[PDB]
Amino acid sequence: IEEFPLKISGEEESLHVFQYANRPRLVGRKPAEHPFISAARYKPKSHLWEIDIPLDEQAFYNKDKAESEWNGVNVQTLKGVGVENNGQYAAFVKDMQVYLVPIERVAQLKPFFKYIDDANVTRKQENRLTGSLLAHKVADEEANIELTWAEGTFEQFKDTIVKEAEDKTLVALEKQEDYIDNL
Amino acid sequence: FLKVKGLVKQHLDSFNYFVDTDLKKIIKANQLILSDVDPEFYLKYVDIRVGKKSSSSTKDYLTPPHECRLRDMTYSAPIYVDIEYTRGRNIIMHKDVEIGRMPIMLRSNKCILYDADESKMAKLNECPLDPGGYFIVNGTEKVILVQEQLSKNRIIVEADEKKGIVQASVTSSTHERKSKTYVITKNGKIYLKHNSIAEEIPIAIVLKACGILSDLEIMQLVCGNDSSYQDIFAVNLEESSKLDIYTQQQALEYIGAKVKTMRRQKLTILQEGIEAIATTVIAHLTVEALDFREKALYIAMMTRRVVMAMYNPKMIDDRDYVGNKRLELAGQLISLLFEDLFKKFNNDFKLSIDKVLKKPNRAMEYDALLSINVHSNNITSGLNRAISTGNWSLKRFKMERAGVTHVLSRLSYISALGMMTRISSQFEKSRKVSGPRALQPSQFGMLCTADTPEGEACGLVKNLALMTHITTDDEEEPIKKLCYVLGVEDITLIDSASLHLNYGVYLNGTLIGSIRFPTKFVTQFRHLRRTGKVSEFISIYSNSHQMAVHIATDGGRICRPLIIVSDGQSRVKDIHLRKLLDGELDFDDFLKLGLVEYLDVNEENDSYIALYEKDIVPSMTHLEIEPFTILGAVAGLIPYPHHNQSPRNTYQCAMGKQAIGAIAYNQFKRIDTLLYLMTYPQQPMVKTKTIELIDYDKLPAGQNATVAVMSYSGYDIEDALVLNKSSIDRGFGRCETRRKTTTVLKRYAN
Amino acid sequence: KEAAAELELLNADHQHILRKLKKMNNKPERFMVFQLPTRLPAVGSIRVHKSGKLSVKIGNVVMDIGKGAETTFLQDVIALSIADDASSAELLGRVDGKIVVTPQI
Amino acid sequence: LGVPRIKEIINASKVISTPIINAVLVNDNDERAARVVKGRVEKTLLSDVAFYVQDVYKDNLSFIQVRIDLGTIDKLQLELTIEDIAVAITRASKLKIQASDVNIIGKDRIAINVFPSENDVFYRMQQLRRALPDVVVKGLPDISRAVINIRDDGKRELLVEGYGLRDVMCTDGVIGSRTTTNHVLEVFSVLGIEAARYSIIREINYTMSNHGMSVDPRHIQLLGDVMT
Amino acid sequence: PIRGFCQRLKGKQGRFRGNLSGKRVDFSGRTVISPDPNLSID
Amino acid sequence: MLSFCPSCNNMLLITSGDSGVYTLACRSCPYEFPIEGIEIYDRKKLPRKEVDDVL
Amino acid sequence: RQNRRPELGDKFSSRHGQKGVCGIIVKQEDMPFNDQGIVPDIIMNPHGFPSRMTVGKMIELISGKAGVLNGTLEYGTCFGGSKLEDMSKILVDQGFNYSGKDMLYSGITGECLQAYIFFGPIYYQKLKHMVLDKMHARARGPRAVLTRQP
Amino acid sequence: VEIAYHKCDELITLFNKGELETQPGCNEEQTLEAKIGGLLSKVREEVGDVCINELDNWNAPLIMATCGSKGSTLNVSQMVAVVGQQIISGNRVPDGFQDRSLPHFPKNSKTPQSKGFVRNSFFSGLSPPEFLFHAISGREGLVDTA
RNA sequence: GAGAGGA
DNA sequence: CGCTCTGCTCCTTCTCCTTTCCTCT
DNA sequence: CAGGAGAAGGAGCAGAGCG
Ligand SMILES: CCC[C@@H](C)[C@H]1CC[C@H]2[C@@H]3[C@H](O)C[C@@H]4C[C@H](O)CC[C@]4(C)[C@H]3C[C@H](O)[C@]12C
Ligand SMILES: CCC[C@@H](C)[C@H]1CC[C@H]2[C@@H]3[C@H](O)C[C@@H]4C[C@H](O)CC[C@]4(C)[C@H]3C[C@H](O)[C@]12C
Ligand SMILES: [Zn+2]
Repeated sequence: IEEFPLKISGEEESLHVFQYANRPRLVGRKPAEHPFISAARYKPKSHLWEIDIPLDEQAFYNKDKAESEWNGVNVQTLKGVGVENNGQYAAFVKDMQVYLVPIERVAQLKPFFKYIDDANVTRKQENRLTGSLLAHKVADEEANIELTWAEGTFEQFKDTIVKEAEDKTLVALEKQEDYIDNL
Repeated sequence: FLKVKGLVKQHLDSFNYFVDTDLKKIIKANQLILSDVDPEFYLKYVDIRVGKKSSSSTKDYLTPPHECRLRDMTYSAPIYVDIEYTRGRNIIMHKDVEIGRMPIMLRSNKCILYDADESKMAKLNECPLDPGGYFIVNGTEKVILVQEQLSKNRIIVEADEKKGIVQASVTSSTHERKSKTYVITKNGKIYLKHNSIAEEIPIAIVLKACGILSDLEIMQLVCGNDSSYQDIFAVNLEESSKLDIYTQQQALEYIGAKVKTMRRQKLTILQEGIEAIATTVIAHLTVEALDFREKALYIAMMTRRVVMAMYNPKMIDDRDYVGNKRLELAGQLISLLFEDLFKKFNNDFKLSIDKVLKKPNRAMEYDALLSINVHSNNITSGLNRAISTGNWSLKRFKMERAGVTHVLSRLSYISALGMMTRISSQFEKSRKVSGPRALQPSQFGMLCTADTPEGEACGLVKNLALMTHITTDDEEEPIKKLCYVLGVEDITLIDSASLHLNYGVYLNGTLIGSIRFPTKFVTQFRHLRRTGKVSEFISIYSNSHQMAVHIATDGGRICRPLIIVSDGQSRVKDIHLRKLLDGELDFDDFLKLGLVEYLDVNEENDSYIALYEKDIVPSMTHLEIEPFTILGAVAGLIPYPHHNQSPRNTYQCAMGKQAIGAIAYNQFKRIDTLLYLMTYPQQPMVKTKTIELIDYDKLPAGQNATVAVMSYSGYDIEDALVLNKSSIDRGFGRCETRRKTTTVLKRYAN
Repeated sequence: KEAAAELELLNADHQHILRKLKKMNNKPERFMVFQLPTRLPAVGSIRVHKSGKLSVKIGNVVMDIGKGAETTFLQDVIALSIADDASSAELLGRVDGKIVVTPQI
Repeated sequence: LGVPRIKEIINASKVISTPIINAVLVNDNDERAARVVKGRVEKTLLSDVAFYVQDVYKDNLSFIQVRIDLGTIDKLQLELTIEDIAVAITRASKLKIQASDVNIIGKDRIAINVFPSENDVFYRMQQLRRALPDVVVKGLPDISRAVINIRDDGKRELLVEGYGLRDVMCTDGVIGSRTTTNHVLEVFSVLGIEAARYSIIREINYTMSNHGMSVDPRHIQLLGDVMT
Repeated sequence: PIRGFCQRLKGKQGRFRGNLSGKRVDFSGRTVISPDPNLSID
Repeated sequence: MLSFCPSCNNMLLITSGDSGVYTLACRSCPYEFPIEGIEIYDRKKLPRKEVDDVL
Repeated sequence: RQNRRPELGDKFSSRHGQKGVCGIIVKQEDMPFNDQGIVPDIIMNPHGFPSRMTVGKMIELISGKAGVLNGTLEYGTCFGGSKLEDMSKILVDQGFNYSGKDMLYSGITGECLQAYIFFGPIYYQKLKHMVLDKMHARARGPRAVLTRQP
Repeated sequence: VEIAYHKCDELITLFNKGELETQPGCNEEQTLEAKIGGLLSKVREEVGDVCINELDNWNAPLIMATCGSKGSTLNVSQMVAVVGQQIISGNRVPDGFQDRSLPHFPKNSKTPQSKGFVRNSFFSGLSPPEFLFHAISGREGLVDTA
């Protein structure tokens, strides 16, 4: 009976969503775990993400073969492709109401074995081209614009909340049946 | 239903849809011809029409079908295309020129007999009761028989226990490529054979190459959480590390190394291998992006089906199941033939243009449209010859089919009507295989359960029933958006762990996503279909053995109308029948008002159908309009067929075509090779509700003999009869045989 | 059978998501992801009814009665942003669950 | 028993579908005798008397442990011991790769040790673990199943689906003078050519009599003589 | 489809099975059959 | 073995490490496991069914 | 054009799979006749029924006789059609037996047939397999050029 | 037929909710199929014998079966009384759908009149599912010959 | 040549 | 005492058959 | 287009003898 409103804000350019296919939620009642993250590489016009998570060497690192077969690798590389999916909105609660924001991009990150490729290419060294191949060409022609990280924020929340229902946008010429017909 | 959608409607509707859509589709496909020299010279096919010179305002004059039949000509209409040819002064000019003559199917949107009523037909020497749907080529009535085939782009898994081998082949069929991607099981190890790769590639490697490289999401996409499946699939998960550990690029390189496909231009082995996954592996799905999750999950579902078959047989699907088969009519075959002929014509025209323009100087462009009229004989000659001889020679697919067209049978009226609406099995002989020749219960209402050439095609050749409508490709893109609105998460937003915890909705064979509450989704989609939001032929159903909500939209599915019943009671409500009998609600407002709906073979799995209104328990969701529509046009001849033994009904269906009698109203204005006629045909005493609809009481083949069932004279021991003289004298069984003899006074070259 | 179990599961998801919305009123870093039909019918309110029934509206009067997406887990999902190709990719936090809405009849 | 059976006898095929070995027991007045003999002539896999299989590593070695449950052995009254199972595994390791050492720790817990190059131990041990609970421990490794059937007048005999006629005749608990299979070539191999002729004639006569047709036996005898 | 001597000999319609062991014979007819009880057997 | 390593999720492999010590780890990962003897059992409980006794 | 007469040996079907050949053509007076003088056009043997179970044909005969006596065309349709009880009522109203079995007089001895005879109109259709097109005989004539065989 | 249907229905519910005593050779489902097939054969034989004994003198099918001129007592029993079981390939009709024979029966239904039983004689007239099952058997025979 | 009865 | 032929035995991949004809067209 | 059955080469081990 009690009204529980929600309002959609502006686009605020594009905010993406990362999904770690490998990292699960905690088996306990407190799934507040998040690995240390740094060295994020983005790639536009092909929608590529590369997230690097360093690993602690005091627990199950195998210091010998890591440098014997590869270089000084201590961080697994999570690569992902940002797929577009309309209708996906992220919601957060500031007051009794709910604030929504478009997502327009979701990426599932999976481990990438860059060191294996590097080792193979080092060991080996001693015309439309249409279709997805062309896209792959871009993916390995120019890429890897560097980017930083930031843990915790408030300016995004403030810029999403300053809408304060100034443009309620309640005007709607259609009705239930019209919307059903024009899905 | 038969007034709005006649018995011969597969051929008519398919040909009309062809001439209305596929002509322009092929035109826009091959809309441009280029050259290495003279970059400012191109031909643009703006528009194409059949029998319509420019505006005209009137269909061009066609030779009447009977005149074509008598003169041994070919019934056809001209094809007029638009022309855009440039000039050295860079001036674009337009023209409308004939490009050939396409044969016209009788009683189609192009034939003159379209909407002719008992006076135009009489003036054109055409029988009003003639079925139509057949071509007149070289003065011969040739009909393109409906071809049945396995469903394209669908998974068919057969467990060959004879060796312990199971498989997951898919005959993906595109407009250009058609290839089978089998997923066999050898040495307890799942593979993936192909006609373009070398030998038995392990499944783990192809799954890594398709994007799912985690090596644990494989176990969550092929086994879910069943312990009895993981141990079965654990055997082949270690082949991605036994040879050596793999990454996505390494797996692509490995699959491309053994690719047998040749490259006409130099491409890297990894580059080719990506192609081998991009398009070559599954022609059905082309992943022209940076994410291959759809193809990877498709292969994962194929492997899941294979593992399900491995753990316990009897979970496979029968190939002979009617819902697994599609029917291709004359329209699609003619579309293929015309596309091949048109591409050959364009290649020849471009070669001739390059040859003429090769001269360095004075390369005139005036009268550039001479070679097109020179070659316009080639297209029509090839079309007529391919239709007449029945040998459909194609090169794009390297497909050769023989006996597609049959000479229309003229013995009785029912023979000519039953040759139409006939289905030919794709199997050549099926010597001892008693599978495709059996009577599958799934064809109830879809195929005539009594009419079948007895003998050596006894089970291969089948005939359509009365209540039966063949589907056509409605849509594919809008339904994805409709599903996403309906509340299924996309395929790129569901983790592999929870992918097998709830029903996943498959749209036309390819996984789209997973949606909770499958019953609500199915009910809402069916309501949307009934209220008219989507096409009536889009069939959605639920499979529970593998949790799925399948949606089928492609044409060729066999559908029949059924009365929708709500909780406990029907929806006709006894007042819509009154309006139907009055003259309104011509079975189309019945679909618009959601009283009846088309069920195909697969959607009947989810339904509970009542034979009669008095049997409706408050759980059934459909009602039979009438149970006597399970028999075709021929089988409607039998009186009280539900009392006879089934082989008797089959023999009657076989021998009713070869019963002499009235053939057509113009049977005396007709010169055919061999006509049998009855002097005094008589309407049957014991009629049938079917024979009124097919007009068998207006052109009967038989007489009401006063039979006395009695052993008499001894000359009637084994099936022999005792005809009564003094009745033969008065005229009883009197018949006539008409035979034509043709003579051509050819003019020799001398 | 199927309908009754579906209704019970829908009621359970309604009460569970109401509890989740009440619980995540604190806003340290948590989000939630909504799926909506496209074309933007044109906001409204997620009006809760008696006996734990939840429904939404838009500027047009339309009661999209669809609540409760997959309870999928063991896939750590977090949300980030992009700011004009400059120093960007600010971690906006993780999401608790997912909601999918659907127009009804 | 239709046309395909006559075709199989006529063509003298080396393999036929559903070959049935009728074996008559020496003592068939009690089911206790009828089941102790049956267990000797069945493909009794390890899986039915393994009760679990595990793969256990150590600091520098690894092995496979399977504890045979004596309860099922006693309830199935099989005549075999731990040493019998071990020697059966070693002898049937023809299908497997290699097996030379078997140990017993207590209450029949057989351990098979695999010791050797990178990943060879792990892959070999995994394959051995997968292929361990299917080695025929007791019986004849050419038999799908065997069922005790009760004849009229109280007699009973065992019907076997397989190709082990010589072994079935040899094993104790049955009378070898009366034990016959459907397969003609098997009878030819194990009992001379005259027995093959007798089997051909008798099987053709039985097939054409079960179908109710009246063909004189002399034509069948002529056919058998022509074949043999 | 060249008809090699092997094609001319082998097959169901080859010389051995179409012309040597079973030929077409003269002084033969083929017609429909009807009963005739008044006609004696033989 | 049928075990998967965190941060790699590939299948676990037993390798003859230094001095012939069987170490459990995954390729393509900076991960190992000093072996405790793996006394955690990979036991497969074979689905034996009911049996009947006459003797 | 060629006008053909139903010669002996022509194939007639019965719309129930009871295909047969014209065994004999007998004169009208050498035929059974009822009280009204009707002689049958076709005398089908009764042995075609007991092993082929064409009860639909018997029901067709009764329905046809009742309809023609009532001056209407009866319906034999799958799962329905004119019920047998109504047709038998019509048949007994006109003075005929309820089962359609009249009592005939032998046409050659002129006495009653000691069993009532199933008698009525059945829709018989003449098939195209006529003996005139199938009779074929050879003594000498054309021989194959290759093997010198007929 | 009602008694046989009642017995088959109680056997079906016993197989569903609980378990039935499996025959020494087959499994549970095959035991159920064999038991219901035997029961249907017995009831058909009994009603056929009743019909044959109740058939009067001077009956044309009866005479043609007694003298052996055409047919037998089974044919006249099917024409008059009942044509019980339409066995195809040595067993009852297979499943033409998911856990069903026809869409006119409940899912997972094994009772007679739903898996190839024709309680209607040819004189009475076949019900649509019975007609389809008989057509399946007839086409099986026709294909078998060729 | 190949399309189909037919027994 | 390993080494090196023979020899045997699988194992795989290959080849030759599927009524009668009896018509028409 | 399926089904059945042989003949012919690789290929992997026992077995024998040996300098
Ligand atoms: C796994 C493959 C099974 C099958 C191909 C093999 C495995 C065992 C073989 C039989 C036995 O050798 C005993 C007999 C020997 C005689 O000489 C010829 C017949 C005989 C029955 C054999 C036939 C055939 O050769 C069998 C069935
Ligand atoms: C995050 C804390 C680190 C530590 C507690 C975690 C991280 C990696 C985990 C091991 C691996 O998963 C591989 C094995 C899987 C088997 O199922 C159980 C044993 C096994 C050795 C695990 C034990 C334990 O669970 C480990 C050591
Ligand atoms: Zn690892």
